[PDB]
Amino acid sequence: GFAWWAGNARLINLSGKLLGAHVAHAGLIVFWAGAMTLFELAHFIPEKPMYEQGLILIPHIATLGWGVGPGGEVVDTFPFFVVGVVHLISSAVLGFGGVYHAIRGPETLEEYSSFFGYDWKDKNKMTTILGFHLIVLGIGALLLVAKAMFFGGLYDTWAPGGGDVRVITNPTLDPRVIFGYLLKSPFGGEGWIVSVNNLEDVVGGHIWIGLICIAGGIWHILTTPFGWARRAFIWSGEAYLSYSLGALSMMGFIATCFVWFNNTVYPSEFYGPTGPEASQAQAMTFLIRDQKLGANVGSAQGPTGLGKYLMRSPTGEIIFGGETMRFWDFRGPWLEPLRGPNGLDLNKIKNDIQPWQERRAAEYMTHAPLGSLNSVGGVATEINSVNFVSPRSWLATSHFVLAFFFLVGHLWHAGRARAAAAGFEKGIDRESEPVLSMPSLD
Amino acid sequence: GTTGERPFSDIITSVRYWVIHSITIPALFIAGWLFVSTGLAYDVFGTPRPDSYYAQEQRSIPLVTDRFEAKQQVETFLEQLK
Amino acid sequence: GLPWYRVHTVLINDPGRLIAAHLMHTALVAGWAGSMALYELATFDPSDPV
Amino acid sequence: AELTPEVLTVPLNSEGKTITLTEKQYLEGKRLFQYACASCHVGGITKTNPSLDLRTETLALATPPRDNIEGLVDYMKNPTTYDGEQEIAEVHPSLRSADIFPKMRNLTEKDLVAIAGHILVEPKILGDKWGGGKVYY
Amino acid sequence: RGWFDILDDWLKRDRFVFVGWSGILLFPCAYLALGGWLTGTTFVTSWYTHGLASSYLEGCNFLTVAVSTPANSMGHSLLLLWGPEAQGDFTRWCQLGGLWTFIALHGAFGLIGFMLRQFEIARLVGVRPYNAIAFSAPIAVFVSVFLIYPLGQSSWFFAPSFGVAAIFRFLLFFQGFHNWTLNPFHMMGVAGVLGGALLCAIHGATVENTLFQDGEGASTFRAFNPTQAEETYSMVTANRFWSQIFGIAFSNKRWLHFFMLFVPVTGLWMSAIGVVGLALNLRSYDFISQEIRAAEDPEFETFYTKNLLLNEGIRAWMAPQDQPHENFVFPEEVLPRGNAL
Amino acid sequence: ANLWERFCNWVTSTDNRLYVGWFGVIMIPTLLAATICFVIAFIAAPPVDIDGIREPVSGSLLYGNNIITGAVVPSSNAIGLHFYPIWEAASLDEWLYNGGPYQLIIFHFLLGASCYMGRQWELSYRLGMRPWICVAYSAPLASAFAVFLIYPIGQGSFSDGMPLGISGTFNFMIVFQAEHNILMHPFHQLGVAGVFGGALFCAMHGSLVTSSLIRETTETESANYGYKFGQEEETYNIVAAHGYFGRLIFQYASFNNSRSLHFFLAAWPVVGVWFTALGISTMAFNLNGFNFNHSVIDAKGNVINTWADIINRANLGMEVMHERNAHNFPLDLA
Ligand code: CLA
Ligand code: CLA
Ligand code: CLA
Ligand code: CLA
Ligand code: CLA
Ligand SMILES: CC1=C(/C=C/C(C)=C/C=C/C(C)=C/C=C/C=C(C)/C=C/C=C(C)/C=C/C2=C(C)CCCC2(C)C)C(C)(C)CCC1
Ligand SMILES: CC1=C(/C=C/C(C)=C/C=C/C(C)=C/C=C/C=C(C)/C=C/C=C(C)/C=C/C2=C(C)CCCC2(C)C)C(C)(C)CCC1
Ligand SMILES: CC1=C(/C=C/C(C)=C/C=C/C(C)=C/C=C/C=C(C)/C=C/C=C(C)/C=C/C2=C(C)CCCC2(C)C)C(C)(C)CCC1
Ligand SMILES: CC1=C(/C=C/C(C)=C/C=C/C(C)=C/C=C/C=C(C)/C=C/C=C(C)/C=C/C2=C(C)CCCC2(C)C)C(C)(C)CCC1
Ligand code: OEY
Ligand SMILES: [Cl-]
Ligand SMILES: [Cl-]
Ligand SMILES: [Fe+2]
Repeated sequence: GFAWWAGNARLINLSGKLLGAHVAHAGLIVFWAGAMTLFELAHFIPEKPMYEQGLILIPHIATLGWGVGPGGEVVDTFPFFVVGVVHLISSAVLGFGGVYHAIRGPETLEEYSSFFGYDWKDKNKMTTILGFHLIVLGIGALLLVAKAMFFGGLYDTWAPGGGDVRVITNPTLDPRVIFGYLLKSPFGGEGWIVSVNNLEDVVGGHIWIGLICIAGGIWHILTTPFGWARRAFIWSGEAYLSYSLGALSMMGFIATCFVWFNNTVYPSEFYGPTGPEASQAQAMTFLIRDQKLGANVGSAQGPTGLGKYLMRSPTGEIIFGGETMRFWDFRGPWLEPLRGPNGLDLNKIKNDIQPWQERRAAEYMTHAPLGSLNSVGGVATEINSVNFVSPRSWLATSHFVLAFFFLVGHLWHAGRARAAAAGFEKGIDRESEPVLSMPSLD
Repeated sequence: GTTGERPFSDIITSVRYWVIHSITIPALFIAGWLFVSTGLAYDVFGTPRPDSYYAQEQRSIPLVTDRFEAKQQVETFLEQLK
Repeated sequence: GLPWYRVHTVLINDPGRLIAAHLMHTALVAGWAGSMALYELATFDPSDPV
Repeated sequence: AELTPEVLTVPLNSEGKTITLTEKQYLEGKRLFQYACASCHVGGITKTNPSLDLRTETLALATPPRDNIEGLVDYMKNPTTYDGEQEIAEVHPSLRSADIFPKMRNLTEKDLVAIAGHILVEPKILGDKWGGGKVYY
Repeated sequence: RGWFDILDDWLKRDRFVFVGWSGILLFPCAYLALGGWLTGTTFVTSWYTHGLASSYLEGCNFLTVAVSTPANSMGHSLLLLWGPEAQGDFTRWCQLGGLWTFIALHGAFGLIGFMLRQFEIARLVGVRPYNAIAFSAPIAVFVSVFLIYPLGQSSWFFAPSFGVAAIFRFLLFFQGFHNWTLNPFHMMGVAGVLGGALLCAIHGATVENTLFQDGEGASTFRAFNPTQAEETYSMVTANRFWSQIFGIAFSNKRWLHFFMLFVPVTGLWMSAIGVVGLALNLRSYDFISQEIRAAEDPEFETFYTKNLLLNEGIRAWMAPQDQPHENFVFPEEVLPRGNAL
Repeated sequence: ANLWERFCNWVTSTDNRLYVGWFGVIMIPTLLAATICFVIAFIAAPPVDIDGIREPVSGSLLYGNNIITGAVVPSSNAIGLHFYPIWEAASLDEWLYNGGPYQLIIFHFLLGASCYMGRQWELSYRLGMRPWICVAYSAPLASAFAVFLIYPIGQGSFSDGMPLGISGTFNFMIVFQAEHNILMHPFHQLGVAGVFGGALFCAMHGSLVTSSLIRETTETESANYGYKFGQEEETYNIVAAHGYFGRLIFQYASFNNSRSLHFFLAAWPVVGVWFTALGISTMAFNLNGFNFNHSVIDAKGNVINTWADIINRANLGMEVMHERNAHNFPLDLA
């Protein structure tokens, strides 16, 4: 029925060749994660910040606490090697399984075993496979907790003294905090869950998520869908694909904003400064320089009449001036020591800016996530010399693009699933065209 | 539904086709290569070599400013480098 | 019937009324010239050609 | 036009002496300047303090004069403000501050001479474009 | 049975590539326009006319190579190989911009050739010549932009150069100098091109989603026979869908397909007229009433006044390098600049 | 006969002159809210401090604008990405100075258009159609999401979203070119290929069908009366069109299958506009068009300009002029 270019649709009702397709494709994933880490480590120079080197995987490993010490300095590269090799090796085993089940294995599973066999329309079996995978994911989330609490901790950009690897002993359990984030506006100064800003809340939320996932896994093993759910959904392989494409799209969008705004679970030590951070850093940089020359930065009126260096947010908080007035919700470890209760504190500004904060401000203003597709750093009008594009832009853009096509894929397969379920996905039956049996509109 | 020429799919799967075209195709690629590696393409077309956009201490474009003396102006400029 | 953009095709085989139309066009064009000159004369200042 | 020994001949010190660099040293230096300095100093300006640039005329009015190989090598070791009144290694890269600016760790003495030589040669090649900013892009 | 009729027979034979009488104009000119551009983009500088590198030989990539226009000093010279400027020297001709006129003029005659081909093939096969008529829009754009426009100005220098990024610079020149986006002939052109793409997508989508089921396969392409009499999609169901979705829908398959011809062809023709005006610097640059208010009232600001400041930046910052024959020298202090930047 | 079932039956009825549906239940109110606010503000709103510098910009007809220069002006940079509903303002006067209508209009609009896309899926199901017209519309919807939501998210402020005005649109695209160089970005180039190409294929397909209409009328009547709505037979001769177009190019460059032809007509512009929408959306995070500034240098090291450098001169002129009172520091980092 299907053409070569829709050829994978021929696997819909071949559980054995479809198991192979999935497992072989999971091998490609593990393979990429493996090769790419080794490629990054082969290219890694430790005296250069990670974000001057096009690294996206090594920062993920560092953030988990491996390889790094105080301030994000890399101290031991062997955990990066290990993570790549193990992934790499494990892909051969998935690849082996994958081509075995796609080529030589039982083409359908149901004849060989009633446990592994499935029919898409079996609501109990489908909720049972969903149950198993929910548990697996619950376990995965708890592995993050175990690492944070019993196997070294995690990197904490907020730890006093430049940031450091820190073990997490009082995870947040209070559901008001954890589920409070889920209820926060996604808008400015609020951030929905992208505002999470300390590792205690990260680890606590993962305990919850692992329990909820294990409980739901068990729930879905032990139940079958209720009749309101049975009548609400399409129950077909393509329909389940469409639901998951919807979900991954949503998640891709979320991850986009997370790597763009969050500097806790994407430490700027590793990923480079966020857009807001770098903009705030510039205002800081010139406040520092001009004050050193004698400028009274609190009393300097800028051309518009707003403060040149310092003004008020719309709720009163003292903030950086210029266009970065838009970025006053930014919070970061190099800047919070200057915040008092009314926003930025003028006596702290006048007396207590340290050199490390001057360096960090200068470093981040000159490493903002602006650059060209061919990796010329900076604003579009800058000349060639600096080969830099922030990992934050590479990860934000790439995952925006993927998220968008999966929403398109969600629409594609959802509408097709609906039409196939009612039986007109192949077109209109000339002998029974529904419009010809309706009254006309006028 | 054909006009009588030999089908392409038939020609480019044929041993004779590839016997002729494994000589011709590299021969042309090599010729065009030599057009550039020899430096001939510079001289045919008038294109400045990396060292002859400017005279040594000169930062002025040698811009053609005359319609009918144009030819002579270009030549004057080329002297300013030899 | 005829669309709006074809009303004048009724002259294609009517040399009489074709000439009638060409006369009316010619009338309007010469009318224009005369009206345009008179308007320019009523507004022209002739007192400084420099 | 080309990269001749005249272009590559820059002052060694304030006494009057000259060193003549090679094409190798020049391309070496350009490359290390991109590695260690262009994030702030692309094109001979200074992003984080645009009032101070790398134009030869600006360097010659620095205290310690910096329009020679020695001035510049020295600055890369023990930088000072423009009037020479205060050492600024804590906020500017240099070998003295290579703990806090790790990129300076693997710079040999000859790397410093190349970098310094690129700085003095480039304005002879690009003129006003070196240190002039976007007006000359 | 004379030589003319024998030659007619031979030109109009049914072969893989139809020739026709129109092929005698078409094929040489098409091929020389194409050959010139590839030749020049590979080997030929713009140093002497523009101060620009512009070939692969010189280091340019696909986006920056161009066959650039001749120097402003050439005026509107035909710049014939054998003409008074190049005097037959092929090399000089290339350095003076001879390939620009060569490409423009052969391209012009090739476009005539192509439209005559559309007429010639249409007559032989027995169809109406609406595809030829439609092709007048591209011809108007080409002649108005590449020929009329620079003929109204000082020289060929200000026509577009044949290159990706050179055309980008043409786009920005017209914004800064002509405020071309403010021109309603351009606006009608935009509506026609974006209307065209809309109609393209929405008609293709409608048909593919009102298909009749005419075979049994999940791929519905196989269930069309190119000689079936029956429509392959339901006009009635498409019309009901858009009627209830959008309020109105097509009911006449002929008007629909005529409308698809009409929308983009008209838009291009409209933009062509705007460009004819810009040949004479007859722009829609300004709104007089806004300028009178803004001059007298320094608190009055619109998006209209904000875009003219942008145009003023464009002119002052790009003109010295884009118009090198003028020897503009603008000190740092005369350049218009906002605060800080 | 159950009351809710009756309501569910009118909502989803295919006999309503305009289909409502469940998506329509969100679409109708949200689009009326956005429309009514837009019309009122376009006529009568007072000047808005778009860049947060107390430099209000007049957008409406009553404050000295015409149709071409008028706009509903984006909300203040002081607000950034903060949510500014009416009830968060001390007074409607405050809300108006600070740009609150722009937020009301664009959020209702994006919602309502999203539902517009759902509504297209939904009526197709009720009529027994194939489902994908809404995938086509997702190209323009994505493009609207990019200029009104995604780009403001990446840059940190709705003050950099596209104005709801004709000249405001131009301001938006000029400043975009200076800060991103969209022209040198490949996803915009596919957008141009998508839109030029779609206009081309629009004209071709329209000219090819019109060329090959079967004679059904006299010279005195519109050829269009030769098609009767709902007739079974095709109204043109696709073999005559294919025979014409195949000869104009060559045989195998011309479609003989009407289904492939119309799918191709759908796919080309939809895909090119997907890309251009994704280009705006990725330049939202500053992954900009190619930069070849000073890429060609001579043997001494002189810069040898290219057309890319002339582009850069123009871009520089837009950069230094835009929002001329809004920058205090040398880099325009957002
Ligand atoms: C988990 C993800 C997922 C899964 C399992 C499927 C599964 C399926 N899809 Mg859906 N699809 C998805 C995501 C997914 N899709 C997304 C995200 C979109 C939107 C982009 C679509 C849009 C879509 C359409 C339009 C159709 C399907 C169809 C199908 C079926 C057959 C597909 C096939 O044979 O591909 C065969 C694979 C190819 C022909 C190759 C694809 C080439 C891609 C486009 C190029 C990408 C290149 C990349 C960008 C970089 C290249 C670098 C270079 C060096 C090579 C199958 C059931 C078909 C269907 O309805 O069947 C029921 C169908 O018509 N898919
Ligand atoms: C991740 C991508 C992916 C995966 C996993 C699959 C997997 C599969 N496809 Mg799809 N497919 C894909 C992409 C993919 N496809 C794309 C892009 C297209 C468009 C061209 C198609 C088009 C397509 C069609 C048209 C059909 C399939 C079919 C199938 C199945 C049977 C293939 C078969 O008979 O092998 C025959 C092929 C071989 C025997 C060649 C050998 C290939 C081997 C596996 C390469 C392995 C090399 C590797 C280095 C070995 C490592 C070994 C070591 C680990 C021990 C299989 C499960 C078929 C199906 O559904 O059957 C009913 C079918 O009809 N696919
Ligand atoms: C999700 C993936 C998946 C699924 C659902 C199946 C399902 C199946 N396989 Mg396949 N297979 C897979 C992956 C998978 N396999 C992989 C990865 C490989 C390569 C290692 C193979 C190689 C393979 C062969 C060679 C054969 C099967 C066979 C079978 C069938 C019987 C399995 C059984 O009872 O064995 C008994 C089960 C066990 C002894 C399970 C012991 C515990 C496992 C090994 C570890 C689980 C730990 C953890 C979850 C994952 C690993 C840790 C890692 C992540 C670090 C069944 C249909 C047989 C068949 O159908 O042939 C006719 C058969 O001969 N499989
Ligand atoms: C992969 C995850 C996953 C998936 C696919 C499913 C799938 C399913 N579940 Mg299970 N479930 C899971 C995880 C999952 N579950 C976990 C972890 C738990 C434990 C809490 C449960 C607990 C659970 C129960 C108790 C029940 C189901 C039921 C069902 C079925 C109907 C789903 C439905 O109508 O919801 C669609 C959603 C709604 C109808 C309500 C919308 C509510 C959300 C919160 C609105 C917010 C959306 C917003 C825009 C996004 C932001 C989030 C916000 C909170 C901030 C379906 C088979 C039902 C069933 O038939 O059970 C046998 C049922 O009664 N599930
Ligand atoms: C000498 C010039 C001339 C003459 C005598 C004709 C004569 C004719 N044309 Mg042709 N035509 C011409 C120039 C000419 N045309 C030009 C320059 C164009 C391109 C714009 C066309 C494009 C054209 C098309 C596309 C069509 C014709 C058609 C026709 C026929 C029917 C016209 C009709 O009923 O209009 C009726 C028109 C009106 C009732 C109102 C039109 C008003 C227009 C829109 C604007 C106002 C004009 C203004 C008042 C006065 C002109 C000022 C200035 C131009 C001098 C008729 C034989 C039609 C045909 O072939 O039918 C078989 C047809 O479809 N013509
Ligand atoms: C089915 C199918 C398919 C697919 C397939 C797949 C997807 C595959 C898989 C496969 C795989 C997925 C593979 C993998 C493999 C791997 C391997 C085999 C590994 C090995 C490794 C090694 C050897 C290592 C070593 C080392 C070390 C240890 C250290 C470091 C260095 C080195 C690296 C050397 C296709 C579509 C084509 C077709 C159809 C069918
Ligand atoms: C980890 C973590 C955390 C936590 C979190 C959590 C806890 C989460 C949750 C989550 C959740 C809990 C989610 C939810 C979701 C939901 C959803 C997403 C839903 C959906 C729905 C839908 C989709 C539906 C549909 C429908 C309708 C509406 C109608 C009927 C039909 C249907 C069914 C189709 C935190 C942040 C603290 C921190 C960091 C980390
Ligand atoms: C009867 C008679 C008489 C009288 C006569 C007369 C009184 C005449 C008049 C006439 C005239 C008094 C006429 C005039 C005409 C005019 C015209 C014919 C006009 C035209 C117009 C046009 C067509 C326009 C168009 C347009 C517009 C409106 C806008 C802009 C564009 C254009 C230009 C296109 C006499 C005593 C001798 C004798 C007896 C008889
Ligand atoms: C001007 C002239 C002339 C003419 C010449 C000619 C005629 C030439 C030709 C030439 C030619 C005829 C050339 C060609 C060239 C070509 C090329 C250079 C190509 C390239 C291509 C490529 C690069 C592609 C690639 C690709 C891609 C990218 C994607 C897909 C795939 C492909 C493969 C397509 C004569 C002699 C009369 C003399 C006077 C002057
Ligand atoms: O581009 Mn230039 O960058 Ca985005 O902000 Mn800084 O300036 Mn301003 O307000 Mn709208 O615009
Ligand atoms: Cl502006
Ligand atoms: Cl600022
Ligand atoms: Fe059609």
